[PDB]
Amino acid sequence: LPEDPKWEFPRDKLTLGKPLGEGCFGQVVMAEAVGIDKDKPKEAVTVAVKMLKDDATEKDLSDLVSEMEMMKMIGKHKNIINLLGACTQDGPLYVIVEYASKGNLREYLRARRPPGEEQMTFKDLVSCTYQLARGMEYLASQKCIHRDLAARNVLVTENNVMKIADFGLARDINNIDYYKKTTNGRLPVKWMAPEALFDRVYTHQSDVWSFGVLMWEIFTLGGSPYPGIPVEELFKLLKEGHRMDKPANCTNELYMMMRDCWHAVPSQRPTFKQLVEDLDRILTLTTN
Ligand SMILES: CCNS(=O)(=O)c1ccccc1Nc1ncnc(Nc2ccc(N3CCC(N4CCN(C)CC4)CC3)c(OC)c2)n1
Repeated sequence: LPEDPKWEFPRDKLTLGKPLGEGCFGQVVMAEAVGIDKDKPKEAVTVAVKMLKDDATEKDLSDLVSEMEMMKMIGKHKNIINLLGACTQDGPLYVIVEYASKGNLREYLRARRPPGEEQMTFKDLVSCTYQLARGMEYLASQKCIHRDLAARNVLVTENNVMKIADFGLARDINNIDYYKKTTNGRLPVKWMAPEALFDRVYTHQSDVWSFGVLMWEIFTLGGSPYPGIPVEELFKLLKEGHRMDKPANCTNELYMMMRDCWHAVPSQRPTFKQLVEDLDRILTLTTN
């Protein structure tokens, strides 16, 4: 890993603490980093550090590396988790990201369902969706395809800012081998644009498909997509026209928008730009 000047962070100035989570990918822990906020070199900030597990594979490592490289290339945006730095020298690779205090969106929404712990308002639901649309409109503008959009891969900060995260599978628009059999083999199927598999391509319109599943997750307050449908049956059902039902209490308009995101023809789905303008409208006209 060639030493990167801007980004390296002293390994003796970081103190690891409580675990946060532990997938097949690696593990993430809470940590104190003193001086990661240059210029406030006095002050020690809560951060999350993502690293490998004792049972890591060569592919685990190069994935963590990639996720780090991707984060460097996309700018600061309000609705994207920021990389704060990395320890890459003389010890385990540590990728230091900004800490969200309220966890992932799926657990956040589940925790504040109506009791039959701060219940979600309809405007709050539309607000998350809008925020995430602005995040993705930014990403798409940066030539980045995320490819792993899902409620579990969003973070919620202390002031309820929605932060797109988990760049483990994200790529530059130009860094996907169209048409090869193994391309897109590692995308979660229930969140995946059909053309990702049938055609072995991936574009911003593919991310729109995923965005649509994300919406559904949001309006079911963190439900599981296609319930009672196994992954091995799914695409046969999608080619036949099946699409998830309208969540309770989500509006006809919002449901038309989900459906639009699940159009079989990529170009017929909204753009992120269109989703932002539409959600901007629904949000404001709610408040009034
Ligand atoms: C999309 C992120 N993807 S990731 O970066 O790979 C990634 C993958 C896994 C974990 C973390 C990250 N990263 C990351 N980065 C910045 N901030 C944060 N905050 C954060 C805060 C709380 C939780 N939790 C989950 C455990 C949960 N307990 C509830 C009660 N039960 C008894 C036991 C479990 C509540 C608190 C959390 O876990 C999601 C994350 N996390």
